[PDB]
Amino acid sequence: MLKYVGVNLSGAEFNSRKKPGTLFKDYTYPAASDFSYFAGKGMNTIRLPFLWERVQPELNGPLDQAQLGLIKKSLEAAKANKQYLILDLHNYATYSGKRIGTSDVPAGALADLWRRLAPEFKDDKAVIFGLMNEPNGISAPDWANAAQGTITAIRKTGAKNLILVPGTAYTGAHSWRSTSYGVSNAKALEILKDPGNNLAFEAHQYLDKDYSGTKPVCTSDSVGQEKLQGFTSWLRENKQKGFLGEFATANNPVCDKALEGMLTYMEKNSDVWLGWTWWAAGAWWKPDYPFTVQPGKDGSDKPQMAILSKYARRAG
Repeated sequence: MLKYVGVNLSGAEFNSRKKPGTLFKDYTYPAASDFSYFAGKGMNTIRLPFLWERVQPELNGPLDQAQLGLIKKSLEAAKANKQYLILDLHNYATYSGKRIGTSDVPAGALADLWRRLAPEFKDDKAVIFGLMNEPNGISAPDWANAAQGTITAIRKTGAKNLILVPGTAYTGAHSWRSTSYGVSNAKALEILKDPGNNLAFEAHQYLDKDYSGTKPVCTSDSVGQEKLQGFTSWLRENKQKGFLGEFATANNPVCDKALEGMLTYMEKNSDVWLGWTWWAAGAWWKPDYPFTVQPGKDGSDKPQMAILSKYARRAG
């Protein structure tokens, strides 16, 4: 009874340094056959990272027609495979290195981006709007405010699509109630109003000591379940819905158990969780990269795909 299950198809957000960058050299979009492979593994949802700098080359300026065309090409692959596509603005609350909220990048500039992007997808039932990947270094109240302005902007254009709203502090599920970074995401995001009434809160969760995914280690076989509880609790209290936009475990016995506990957790908490997308797949991950579920050239599954498919087919 979970609605959305799938993967991040990573590639378009690579080498963020190179603006605008060259297609096939600095970044890539996924092949139609990738969409097909994951749909065959029972996954109905693709999160698609792309760069703000690539889609809108000038702040408040018109959209790049070529980059928009590549996004639309990915959508037709998703639609054919009966999949949902999350448009993920993979930008860490920055545009060309400068934070949202500064006089270089005002809050209304993010609102302008989505004001332009939304009506391009307003009919498509397969398109979900992911406002910003992992905001950080901006206070929770200030970020919440920028999220609100963006939401208002999207709904003004007539778009009724699901909006995925992140918090600050890298939108970690573990730290949702914490006051270590100031006013919590929990307290700051209470104020949010959506006139379209189609909102969910995007959280990310990794299982190493510092919850970043820089180490291929899970700290215990149950750490996933424990770190989601504050957020799940919050969603239930507030009659809100949640999404696990990014999460990953390495290929080892302890990590495999932790992944199973986590996916079982979201299944029994499906009253508030709308679903999850794994980090990651895409043709540009190295062989030794611990989190890849991109199939080999021969077409064989990566080790974690076995567990992922089991739970993917349990949903829909």
